[PDB]
Amino acid sequence: RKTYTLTDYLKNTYRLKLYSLRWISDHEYLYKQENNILVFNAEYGNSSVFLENSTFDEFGHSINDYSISPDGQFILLEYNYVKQWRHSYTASYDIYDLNKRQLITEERIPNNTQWVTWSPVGHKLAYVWNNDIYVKIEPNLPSYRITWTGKEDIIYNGITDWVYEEEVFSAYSALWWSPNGTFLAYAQFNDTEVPLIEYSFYSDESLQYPKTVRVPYPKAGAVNPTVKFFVVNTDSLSSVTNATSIQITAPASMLIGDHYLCDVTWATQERISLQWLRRIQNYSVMDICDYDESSGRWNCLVARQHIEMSTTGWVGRFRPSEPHFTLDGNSFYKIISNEEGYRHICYFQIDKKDCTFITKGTWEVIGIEALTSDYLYYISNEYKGMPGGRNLYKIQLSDYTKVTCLSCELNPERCQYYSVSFSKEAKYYQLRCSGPGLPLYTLHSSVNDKGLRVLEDNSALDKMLQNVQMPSKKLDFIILNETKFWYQMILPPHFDKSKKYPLLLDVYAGPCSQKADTVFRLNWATYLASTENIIVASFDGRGSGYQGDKIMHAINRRLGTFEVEDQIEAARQFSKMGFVDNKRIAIWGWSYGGYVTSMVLGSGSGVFKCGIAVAPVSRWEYYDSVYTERYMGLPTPEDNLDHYRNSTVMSRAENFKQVEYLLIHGTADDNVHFQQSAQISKALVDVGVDFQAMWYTDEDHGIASSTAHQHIYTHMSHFIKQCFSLP
Amino acid sequence: RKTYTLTDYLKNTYRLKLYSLRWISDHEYLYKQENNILVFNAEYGNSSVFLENSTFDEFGHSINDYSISPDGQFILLEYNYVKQWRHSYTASYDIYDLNKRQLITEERIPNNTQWVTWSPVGHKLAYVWNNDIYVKIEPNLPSYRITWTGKEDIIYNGITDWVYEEEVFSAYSALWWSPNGTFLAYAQFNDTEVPLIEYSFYSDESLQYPKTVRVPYPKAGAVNPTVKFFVVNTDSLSSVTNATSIQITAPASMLIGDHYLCDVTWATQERISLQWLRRIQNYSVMDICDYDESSGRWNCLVARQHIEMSTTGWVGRFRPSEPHFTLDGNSFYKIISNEEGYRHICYFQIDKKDCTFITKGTWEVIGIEALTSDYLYYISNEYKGMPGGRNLYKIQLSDYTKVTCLSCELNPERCQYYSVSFSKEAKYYQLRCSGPGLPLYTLHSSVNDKGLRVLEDNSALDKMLQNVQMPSKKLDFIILNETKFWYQMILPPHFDKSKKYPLLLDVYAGPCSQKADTVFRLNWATYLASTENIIVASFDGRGSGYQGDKIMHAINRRLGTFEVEDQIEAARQFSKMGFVDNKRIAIWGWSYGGYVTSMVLGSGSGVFKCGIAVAPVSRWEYYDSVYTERYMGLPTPEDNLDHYRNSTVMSRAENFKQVEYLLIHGTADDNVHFQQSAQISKALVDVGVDFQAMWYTDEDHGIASSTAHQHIYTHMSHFIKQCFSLP
Ligand SMILES: *[C@@H]1O[C@H](CO)[C@@H](O[C@@H]2O[C@H](CO)[C@@H](O)[C@H](O)[C@H]2NC(C)=O)[C@H](O)[C@H]1NC(C)=O
Ligand SMILES: *[C@@H]1O[C@H](CO)[C@@H](O[C@@H]2O[C@H](CO)[C@@H](O)[C@H](O)[C@H]2NC(C)=O)[C@H](O)[C@H]1NC(C)=O
Ligand SMILES: COCCN1Cc2c(nc(C)c(CN)c2-c2ccc(Cl)cc2Cl)C1=O
Ligand SMILES: COCCN1Cc2c(nc(C)c(CN)c2-c2ccc(Cl)cc2Cl)C1=O
Ligand SMILES: *[C@@H]1O[C@H](CO)[C@@H](O)[C@H](O)[C@H]1NC(C)=O
Ligand SMILES: *[C@@H]1O[C@H](CO)[C@@H](O)[C@H](O)[C@H]1NC(C)=O
Ligand SMILES: *[C@@H]1O[C@H](CO)[C@@H](O)[C@H](O)[C@H]1NC(C)=O
Ligand SMILES: *[C@@H]1O[C@H](CO)[C@@H](O)[C@H](O)[C@H]1NC(C)=O
Ligand SMILES: *[C@@H]1O[C@H](CO)[C@@H](O)[C@H](O)[C@H]1NC(C)=O
Ligand SMILES: *[C@@H]1O[C@H](CO)[C@@H](O)[C@H](O)[C@H]1NC(C)=O
Ligand SMILES: *[C@@H]1O[C@H](CO)[C@@H](O)[C@H](O)[C@H]1NC(C)=O
Ligand SMILES: *[C@@H]1O[C@H](CO)[C@@H](O)[C@H](O)[C@H]1NC(C)=O
Ligand SMILES: *[C@@H]1O[C@H](CO)[C@@H](O)[C@H](O)[C@H]1NC(C)=O
Repeated sequence: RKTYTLTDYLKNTYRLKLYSLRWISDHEYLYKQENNILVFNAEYGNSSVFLENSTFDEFGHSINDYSISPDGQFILLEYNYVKQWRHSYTASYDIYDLNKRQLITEERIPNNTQWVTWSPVGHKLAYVWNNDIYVKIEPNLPSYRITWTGKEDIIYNGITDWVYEEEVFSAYSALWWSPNGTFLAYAQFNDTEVPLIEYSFYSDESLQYPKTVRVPYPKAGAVNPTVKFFVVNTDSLSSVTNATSIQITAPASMLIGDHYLCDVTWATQERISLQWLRRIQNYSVMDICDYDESSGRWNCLVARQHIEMSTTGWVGRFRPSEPHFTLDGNSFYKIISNEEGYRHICYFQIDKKDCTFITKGTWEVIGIEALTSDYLYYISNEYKGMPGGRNLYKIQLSDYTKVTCLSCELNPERCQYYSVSFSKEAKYYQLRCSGPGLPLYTLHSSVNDKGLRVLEDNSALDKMLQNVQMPSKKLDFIILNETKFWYQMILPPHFDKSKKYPLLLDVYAGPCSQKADTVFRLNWATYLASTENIIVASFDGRGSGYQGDKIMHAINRRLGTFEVEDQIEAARQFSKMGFVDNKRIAIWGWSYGGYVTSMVLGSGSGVFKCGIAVAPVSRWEYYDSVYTERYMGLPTPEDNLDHYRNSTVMSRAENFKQVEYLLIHGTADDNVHFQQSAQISKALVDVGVDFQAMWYTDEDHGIASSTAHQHIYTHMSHFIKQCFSLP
Repeated sequence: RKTYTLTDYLKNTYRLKLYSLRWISDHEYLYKQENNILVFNAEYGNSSVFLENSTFDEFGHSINDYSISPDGQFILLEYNYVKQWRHSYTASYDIYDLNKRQLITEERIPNNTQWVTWSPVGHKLAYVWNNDIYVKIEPNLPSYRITWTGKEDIIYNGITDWVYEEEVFSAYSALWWSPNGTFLAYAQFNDTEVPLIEYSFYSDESLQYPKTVRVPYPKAGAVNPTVKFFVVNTDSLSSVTNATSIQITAPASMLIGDHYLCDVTWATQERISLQWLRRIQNYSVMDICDYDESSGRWNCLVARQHIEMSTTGWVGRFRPSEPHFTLDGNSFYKIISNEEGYRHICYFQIDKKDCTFITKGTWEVIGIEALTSDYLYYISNEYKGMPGGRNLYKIQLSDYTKVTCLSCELNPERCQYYSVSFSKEAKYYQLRCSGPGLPLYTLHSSVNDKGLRVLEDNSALDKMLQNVQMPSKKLDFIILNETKFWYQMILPPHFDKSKKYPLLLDVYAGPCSQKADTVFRLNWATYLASTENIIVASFDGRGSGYQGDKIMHAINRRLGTFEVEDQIEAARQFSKMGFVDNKRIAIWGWSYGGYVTSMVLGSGSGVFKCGIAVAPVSRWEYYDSVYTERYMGLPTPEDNLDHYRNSTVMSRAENFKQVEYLLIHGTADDNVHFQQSAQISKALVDVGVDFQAMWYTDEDHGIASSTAHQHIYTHMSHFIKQCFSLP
């Protein structure tokens, strides 16, 4: 048998199959197979070809993606896609009339469009072009301009700026149609006084002078963008008069200082829910806003506000949780940290104070996935008390003590990590198992939770892997100070507990992270264990998520302390184990994991021989405001400046004398700026520490272009092999 | 027994002593001893203290340098010095009255002054501040503002812009006093349309956002700065009206296209010499400009212009040569390439055609050093036909065939490389011998060329080095195609030709370079040979200097060809010698040498195991116009674009799979932009070639800060030691 080699990883020789479907109604879904788009009937499994892979053969452009209108009458064709940040991009768009089978050729959606979306019913369109919002009532009719204030890098209507895209909304879009399609809600961001990160972009060899990229980007403590919220009635659009947006003001408790808009959820045709968060992310308010048919205005009764505070840390895992409204819009369910610090499902009634927990226990609800009049469906890590497992549950809304696990026993050896996708109104659901066995996609009907069929079982990959010496994974826990902390180890094939293997500690360790889990992965660690006989371990210490606030908030206002200390202690314990060579322990991480790796290597602990930090944070003052201040507060003498200064990699420079360090960073990293590693190397140079380095010209945080990806893993593999005296 | 170690190099354990003197008249000089300024009488050798080391103890600022006025009455004190590029800087200044022994507190020179200079006689001052020129007649009187057009990065009056500072005048100054101090001539540079190179400067940790540095910098083929020339009468300045600057325009043969002002020399009190050079640097014109008492204008008779052209290359070694005027100003001497392509001294009479060569032979004159009524003094490499030796000669003006060597036989074994400094009117001269033995400084009188006394013989260093196993240096030649090409080897102590040594080829190889010479050096190569037992070789191939145009111009319009090939062939030659291990040959270079090193590693020659390129050029379109176009013409389809494109490092990327490569660059390199290495690394990545790299944050082309310098030589030493399998 051959082994899983670096080339196998880099060339994607062993591929995981997926089953990506889009629910189109309560009983049908779209699935793209062999470039043909199909419609499936969930109950019986029969299908029809909706669009053949030949249709646009003479389109004239490579089609990047498609979006069929809700009523199936039109399809959007996305082409000329050019990526921007994590979510944003620009593209060109054509619209094809499915009824007449022809492209619409006038009043086209413009080129360089920044965002487009169908209404939730029908076929209205909203798009953003040059930072302004436009609406098309019909694909062939001229559009109506909703906003006129948009200016590059300054005013954003209907799309997010850098830090909202990355840290608040996880999306470029800041547009929200009402369930009906009647109203279009949108946010407007103002980056007027936000400072710019500037960095060079070298481009192709032919470019004589490097370009300077400039992005409004608030580092910790700097001026943040401001936000406004508006709602436009899309039924009353006039060809003669500019459209009229109604502003909805943030609560007074937010208007007293810096704040964020952090969630927008339509509750009914005439009720919108808005969540706001103070800049000190301690305090949030949910506003319920009702439409007044006579007034034409939107009002947010103060008495309806729901306030959420934390004294232990910040609000929510990364932000306040999403509300899930009942059909009538009069009550909702939301995940909330309970009195014991565990995140559970809470039932809220509008116009009543407080809430009622419907789940409890020493485990957490991960997400609320569907809600009907009879049941609420949710994913949690309760099963077998493993925080790194995930299963689907349903809870009987008329008796909260009746909770049934829908996924726990379907295939208990192969499947312990589930996610789910329900059709509209929750008639059917697709289950997606991610491990520990090969991913398995199944379809089910909710009425009695019957298994309908297997959609994808990865039998092909399974056959291929029969010919390979694959490594194994152990998931278990150690005890630090009377508490359980979980770890995982990728073990080489034919693991012999009597031998001594080198160990690489793979770290992330950011707040609410989880690197010990039951999911199946084919990655670099697979190669390291399979071919180089290296154990790759990961550990979830203080600050990790899904185990309660006592663990997650331990790190509050003190990044670079307990989570770094805990990675060190985990390695010590692994070294005790009689199968680890304590002379050959390495560490590596990317991003937050680069910071932790650097702090660990700079600790003088003597535990680690060498380490690799990829695109590390080095000083919290250099990273973005929304993320950083959530854990660290503000970098002022009045607040947390002292710990901002005590938690830099640079201050530990001298201790790097005791280790081999490889430092790697993309020069076009718009996220963790090259600046951060530039300051690390200068501190090392100033104190006479030798180290190794590699910049990646024009790569960003992901160092993800095909050639750079191959190059960085090839470079790191040489480094780790050298460090471990492996032939 | 000890060797010359890395730490000795880095920490300067063994220091070379100097004897820097400043002639202040025909028979006296200034010399600093224990920070005491002494004046010495050249004839008799007696001295006295001019300025006590204690004089300025209560000054309140650290004094960076001083400049005494020509008449001994005042001394300028430079403090708050801040370096800019190679020559430019800003500083604060104070003038101390030596007769009153008081600091002058009235009408002070402003802070952030860019350039200052006394008149050549008396005590007038011209300085530049905010890009405008000012003149003080007396140190305690208000200054007269001469120009009003100065503007940062756009209009420079009396100082040079980036490219003129670096490539044209080798100085920040663009002011020239007439011998009398009557006139002040000055250039004005206009950079309005020159593009900017932009790069990040990260600064101290405490700086939250990196700064973008922007410098007007014309890359090859881009818009160059424009230049004007003016002359002001300093004797007729008024406190009422502004100075009247008379413009002298360039010849009409220059005005037809882009051109440079390349040399300014005052011939008499009323005659200025100006040399102009076309942007295509094979055509230059010398103008002789005379003052007209009656009109106050300067007139340049078109008829007495001297024209210089080249068909095989560019004009001059790096630029048209300096004219040396006879006292009366009616004739001059200047170095000119003769009919055989050897650079010799030519005698020109103003208003007469052609010139008369007063020297000849297969060797070159390096510089004209002094001129009296009886003799012209010059440095050449005639002695023993060694192009890398330098000696002082004098030629009898009344009989050109009487040429006397003044330095050749002073100490033939210790001293073969001299420079010289003559007193005012050349009554005395200081000889400075730089090798092959320890530097030796002596004083002589011109009357009969009698040695007066030894000034510094480095006996102290000599006694220390006797305790060290020092390397020897061999200087010799190999014959390629019936031409002699010279090389040097730094050989390890107790060299044994029956042994095999690893060899490092130390490369520069730029046009008119010379890396094989008789100079004594204590450098990185000294450590490599003495401690690590590595032979460090350099070779002067096609394109090299001081050997005639056949060799120097071989590289015309073809950079990255013959000079690269010849380094490879030299390496082959070196292997065929029995004391070289051909499995351990490396190559390294900085700047142009980093370019050549990269081209060599990318040639696929198989000769070199590994190499290091520091701050290399990677393609000629990225480097500056004046230097690049001198050798390469313009990068246009009608001129030389094809060879610009065929001579990049990037196009050889695939071939780097055969070698180990270390690429190093400073991020704030204003000269060879980080961009050049950014593009090399991108090409290697794109093609799947592993290599090593190191950036140096905020270091410029010299990577010369104390900590960076130590870091880079330490890093390179590890790399060579690994590549050579050395303990
Ligand atoms: C975006 O925010 C900026 C800065 O707050 C606003 O700029 C101000 O605009 C008003 C009137 O134009 C005045 O207060 C000042 O003249 C501006 N101050 C600054 C700092 O420039 C700007 O109006 C906002 N733009 C939008 C579309 O809301
Ligand atoms: C420096 O050069 C600039 C650029 O050529 C000169 O600006 C030009 O001046 C003329 C006459 O005023 C205008 O008609 C042009 O439009 C200008 N060109 C540009 C691009 O601005 C400028 O006058 C020069 N400055 C000095 C002091 O010589
Ligand atoms: C290769 O990246 C490692 C995995 N990460 C890191 C990551 C991801 N997503 C988001 C939204 C964020 C928040 N900025 C982050 C993130 C977290 C911390 C720091 Cl210091 C930097 C970053 Cl970028 C993600 O997927
Ligand atoms: C550490 O530098 C190595 C030695 N050099 C290189 C050097 C020096 N002086 C001048 C005026 C120049 C012309 N720009 C150069 C130079 C020549 C070629 C290239 Cl491609 C880059 C450069 Cl910088 C010098 O002293
Ligand atoms: C188009 O679809 C057919 C099946 O209907 C498939 O066999 C063929 O490979 C497809 N062509 C592609 C993938 O472009
Ligand atoms: C499935 O089959 C039924 C019965 O013929 C048919 O009516 C329905 O349209 C089919 N669904 C799809 C998506 O083909
Ligand atoms: C978009 O660009 C394409 C080519 O770049 C051009 O043919 C077309 O006119 C543009 N389309 C629109 C809708 O502006
Ligand atoms: C959708 O809701 C709005 C607000 O209640 C209403 O005015 C409009 O008529 C509705 N649209 C449809 C399709 O009836
Ligand atoms: C346990 O307590 C000790 C002492 O208070 C402390 O050093 C250590 O970090 C703690 N460990 C954990 C993981 O709680
Ligand atoms: C040298 O000595 C002579 C004779 O005393 C004296 O006049 C002269 O000033 C001295 N020069 C110096 C510079 O000490
Ligand atoms: C130079 O700067 C210093 C510090 O601000 C100031 O005190 C001093 O007066 C300045 N000197 C002159 C000549 O303006
Ligand atoms: C210096 O030379 C110029 C030549 O025109 C003359 O006008 C001036 O008088 C001279 N100055 C002195 C100080 O003799
Ligand atoms: C010698 O001549 C041959 C061409 O016939 C060429 O390969 C080689 O480069 C030449 N060497 C030198 C230094 O002239």
